[PDB]
Amino acid sequence: GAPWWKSAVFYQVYPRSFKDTNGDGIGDFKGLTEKLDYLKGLGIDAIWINPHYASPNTDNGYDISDYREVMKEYGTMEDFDRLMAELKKRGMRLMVDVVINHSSDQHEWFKSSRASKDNPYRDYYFWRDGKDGHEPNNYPSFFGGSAWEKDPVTGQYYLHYLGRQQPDLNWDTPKLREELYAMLRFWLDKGVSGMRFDTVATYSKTPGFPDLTPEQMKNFAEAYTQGPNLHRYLQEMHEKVFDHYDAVTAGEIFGAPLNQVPLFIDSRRKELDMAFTFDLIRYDRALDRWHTIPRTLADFRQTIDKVDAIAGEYGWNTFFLGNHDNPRAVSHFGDDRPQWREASAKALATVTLTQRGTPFIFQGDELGMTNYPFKTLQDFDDIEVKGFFQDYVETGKATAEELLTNVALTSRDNARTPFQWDDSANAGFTTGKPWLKVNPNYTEINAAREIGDPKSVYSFYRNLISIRHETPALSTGSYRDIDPSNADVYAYTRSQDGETYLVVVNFKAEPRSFTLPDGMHIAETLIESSSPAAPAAGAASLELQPWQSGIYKV
Ligand SMILES: [Ca+2]
Repeated sequence: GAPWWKSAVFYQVYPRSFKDTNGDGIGDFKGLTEKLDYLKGLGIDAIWINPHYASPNTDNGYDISDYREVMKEYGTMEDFDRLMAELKKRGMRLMVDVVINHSSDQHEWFKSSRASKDNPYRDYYFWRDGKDGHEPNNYPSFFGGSAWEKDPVTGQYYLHYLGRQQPDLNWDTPKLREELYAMLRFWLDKGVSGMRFDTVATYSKTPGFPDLTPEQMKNFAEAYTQGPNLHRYLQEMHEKVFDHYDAVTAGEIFGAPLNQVPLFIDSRRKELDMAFTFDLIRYDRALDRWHTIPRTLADFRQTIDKVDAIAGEYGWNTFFLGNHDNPRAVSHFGDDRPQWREASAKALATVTLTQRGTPFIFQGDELGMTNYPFKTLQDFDDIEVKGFFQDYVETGKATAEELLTNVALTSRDNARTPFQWDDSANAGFTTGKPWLKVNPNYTEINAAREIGDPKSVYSFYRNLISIRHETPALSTGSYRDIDPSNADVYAYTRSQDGETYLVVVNFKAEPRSFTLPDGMHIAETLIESSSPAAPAAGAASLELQPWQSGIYKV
């Protein structure tokens, strides 16, 4: 038998933006608990929640000031316990986010570490002398300026790959590793079923902190994944923690070269169970992370083919088209214009739910939610956009208007607007003022209207999820791309135990034809979207409407 997580469908909840129950404009645990029936009815097996720990929220939960306490905005430990109990009543599982590349600068470890050079917490973090009058080296931060921040108390700099208020934890220090392992056991003893490791590839730092070369500077995210002790630390964590439990582990392998991914997920290596990779989701992103570079379906499918190959026999991939760090799937990979939004969102649901891997549906994608119409830079909450303002606008590299036009397409805030529950005030998300503005298209895109309509995006996701659950080949079967060079129609097979299925997805807003491989014929149509008629049993070809998708037994 294959482990449960290989055939599960996960849903990602960004709790801040899912459901508010107390008018403060921020989503909370009670809100999520009240919506479990909605997720159960969609067919979700497991939920991954973004970080839910005590946090000053300079990066919305990813700056944690106490790993053993819940975030004040989300509720109390009792609320979290109640969430767990209600998930369990429904046979559902919880995956939590684990953020141990860095902590908050408000964490008591860091308050102590920074206080002097000779204290027991000094080497919980990285403290270094500046060089030639400036920073220890030329490392940049993802969130703006240098990755090194001076502390006048000791006159040394501390390292922060992310924000200034997210100092990196020092995995080279054994006592620090032991603290992290104990903290993980604290949550696993509560029964959590999965853990997702934020920026898991950056834990090991390079000895001596030499300068990056000019080449490396342009792709610094990759350099940060090349620490010599990385796999040693991941293997130790598995031996001391995950060997004692029955939880699934998944790594956000951001910035690593694709050919190193098997090191994290080959089951023989006893590291992680599954990979989140970013080759596909960043396939059309410029190196600066805020421009977009036009790509075609041939690029999209060739990337998938490569990622599939690296899982091979002993590894396992997740599959996702959206998360809390990226623009909305239908806007990014589909066509979000009024006339094409529903058809292309369905086509993308078909893709997501028929890939070899564990699919993750990002909250609101089952409604066909879109990017937000930002008008000014003040419409963004996101600290990454403030950092681009700092690195590009303040330095005269770009104008504010150039930053705005381009980041409107790429910003994480596109994924973070409140979930659209119905057409009441604030889309039923809150009775107060939402922390981030609700998209005005909530009058046309909302759960209440979608659930009631058999022809909706929600209904199609629901139907695909049943089909996947009922068809073993569609989770664990082999994957074969019929024609990796085709830039119009995406077609592939899934097969297991002598049964083969064909998936065919038109990525053009125009009619297209499709010819099956010589010798292959349609046996049955499981489901189609935007199609006037199923093919005839025995068909050797298909006539596709704009954005038509389908699954066929062959
Ligand atoms: Ca609230």
